[PDB]
Amino acid sequence: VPAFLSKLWTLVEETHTNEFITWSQNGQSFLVLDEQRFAKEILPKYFKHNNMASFVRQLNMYGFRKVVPVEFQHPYFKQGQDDLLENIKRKV
Amino acid sequence: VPAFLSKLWTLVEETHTNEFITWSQNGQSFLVLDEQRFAKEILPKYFKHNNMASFVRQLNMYGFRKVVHIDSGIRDGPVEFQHPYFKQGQDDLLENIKRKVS
Amino acid sequence: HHHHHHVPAFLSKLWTLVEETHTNEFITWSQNGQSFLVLDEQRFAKEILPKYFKHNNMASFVRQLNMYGFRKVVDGPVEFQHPYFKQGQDDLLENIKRKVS
DNA sequence: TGCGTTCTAGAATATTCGCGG
DNA sequence: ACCGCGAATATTCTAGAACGC
Ligand code: NA
Ligand code: NA
Ligand code: NA
Repeated sequence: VPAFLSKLWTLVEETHTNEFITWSQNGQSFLVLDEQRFAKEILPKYFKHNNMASFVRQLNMYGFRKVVPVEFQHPYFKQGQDDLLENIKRKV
Repeated sequence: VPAFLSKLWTLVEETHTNEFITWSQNGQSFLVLDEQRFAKEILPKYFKHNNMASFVRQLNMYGFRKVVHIDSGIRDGPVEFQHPYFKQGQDDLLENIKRKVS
Repeated sequence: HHHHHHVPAFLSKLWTLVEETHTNEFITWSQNGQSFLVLDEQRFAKEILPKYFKHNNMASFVRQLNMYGFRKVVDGPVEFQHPYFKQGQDDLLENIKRKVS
């Protein structure tokens, strides 16, 4: 599993980040509750940038889609099912 | 068991090196906690060099893989390596680790 | 503060690192201007690299050097050379090419 | 024939920028 | 500003290759 996916799983799963990024209620998507604080305070703790656009570029590269707080989903990104991450293949 | 693996086992297992190189908390991988001091103060006591890169090349020659460190963005952090046959309390598995041949 | 806008960031930053005097404690031209020296690989990687790049790994700095065609000149300084990386000849930087595998 | 050290390269992922809309 | 996406470069991790023993 590439670093982006395992870090993203950790971010969403960990409760100590839940003020800015968390599973949706049913566990099928994740929410960014405060984009600006997420990008300025959380992104540089796990990635080499503080740029929401570079996070979103990676979401696109891994096939995530925005859901109509911002919400993203991937069929193989589900609460309690980290074994499924191996199914997610980055775009070339 | 070639010298690299027995020396690596002793390095990880020994408590007195644990500031530099230690089992991870699950015992399925090992950590190098201070890469610079490990390379300059530990490596040349066990090997003919003081270069982390030459240690790392050997780790990969023996089939070890680097573990992603989750909380690494932006006092250097740990580096973690794992091998299915390098496990705390299971030194009987070391004989199964065969170096790649060039 | 690097400033060679016409070449990739790595070469512009490398030129500034070598040329600027306040970094000469870490990285500087060799005496004849034909190569550059990293004087203390440990201090350079920990104190200088993350001020200019998104990492503090000598190996990733060296990967870039080789990718742009630099060769190591074979404890102490490490020395790297490129025919087109030369003191007083910044017009040659744009002849340095990034290798493609 | 195999192991150790060094230097360089392959390939994948990661970050940024810019384009058209 | 967004949004999807191509492209250039950066960074990481592993491997190739030369050479000594
Ligand atoms: Na969370
Ligand atoms: Na130890
Ligand atoms: Na300098």
